[PDB]
Amino acid sequence: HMKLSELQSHIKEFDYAPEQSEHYFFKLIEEVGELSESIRKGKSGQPTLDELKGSVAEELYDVLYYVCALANIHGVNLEKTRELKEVLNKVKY
Amino acid sequence: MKLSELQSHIKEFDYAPEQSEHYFFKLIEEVGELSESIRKGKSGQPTLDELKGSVAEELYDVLYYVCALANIHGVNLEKTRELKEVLNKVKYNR
Amino acid sequence: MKLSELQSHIKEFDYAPEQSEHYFFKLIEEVGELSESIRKGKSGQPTLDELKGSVAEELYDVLYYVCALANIHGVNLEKTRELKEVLNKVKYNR
Amino acid sequence: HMKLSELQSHIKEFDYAPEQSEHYFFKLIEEVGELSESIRKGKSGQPTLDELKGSVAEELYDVLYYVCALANIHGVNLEKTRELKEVLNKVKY
Ligand SMILES: [Mg+2]
Ligand SMILES: [Mg+2]
Ligand SMILES: [Mg+2]
Ligand SMILES: [Mg+2]
Repeated sequence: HMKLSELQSHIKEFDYAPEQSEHYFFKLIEEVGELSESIRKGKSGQPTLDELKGSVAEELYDVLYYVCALANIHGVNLEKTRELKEVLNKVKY
Repeated sequence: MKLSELQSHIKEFDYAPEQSEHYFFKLIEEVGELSESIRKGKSGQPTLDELKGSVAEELYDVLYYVCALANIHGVNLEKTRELKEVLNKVKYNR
Repeated sequence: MKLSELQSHIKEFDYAPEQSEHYFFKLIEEVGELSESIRKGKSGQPTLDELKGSVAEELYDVLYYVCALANIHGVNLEKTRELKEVLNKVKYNR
Repeated sequence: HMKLSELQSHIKEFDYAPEQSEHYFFKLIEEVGELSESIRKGKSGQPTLDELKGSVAEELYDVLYYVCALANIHGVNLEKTRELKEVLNKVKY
């Protein structure tokens, strides 16, 4: 099972255009829109390959893709961000 | 950090299946906060004192709600990731 | 086109107060379509054949759901616009 | 009561930076996020001046503001767009 840092870095291999940061933010919003549709239509559950198009699962995945792509573009390590949040959570507490 | 364990760990303390709209509202809220952080140029890997309101934090918060929504809608993100890579490959592989 | 009449005219054919989440989903859908139209640079005032998928059309569609949500949530956009201009003025006027 | 073209053009008078188109799109998303919060918290109805902050009304208004601001930035006449949509609707039909 893939690590989040591995997903980020695979994405960075084939989809990383630092001169076009805005692209990735536009894409995030597009996928959030597609997600909204898929939830509106109740396309829940875990699809098979054939059921994947337009499913909530696919759209959640596409949002995730752009979260990772934006992290690459903006010099963010998500796993390291989590650790720092843990530090803050522990003082809270 | 792995996708299934992350989803699952969040599910342990934040799972209210009777409140599915809540998770969608929250996603949109974090995406707006993300938008603000990008607009303000709060990029890079923040130190502890820079964390709050950083692009980094807001990306995490969006990720959090992606995982929380996946739990709510019966979705396994890891399985879905695998199917998405299979579909791409079947589309284009010789 | 005036804000109250626009809201009201939409209310005539599209008002389902039992389906308030519907209008919020639709807003987010149109905002995503707007995002695509801006990304693709489909700006300017389109002719009839350019209308579908133009930044112009998607801005209208977002506006539509803003008005539809206002109806749903008991909001008068015109009155609200007036109060917002009053508030700005009370904030800064000498 | 103000026309939509008057709202667009008032906004254009005090908030129009064509070299910063992206700003307006970021702002639209910010206000959509604030809107989401205000609906989540059920802050419906028509506020008075004192109740305006954080209300659904204010947030819907702020989204509208950015719809008009984006229309200015992207050379869009909303009223003219409506007329053209009417033409298309009438063929539909
Ligand atoms: Mg998609
Ligand atoms: Mg946040
Ligand atoms: Mg549309
Ligand atoms: Mg606001």
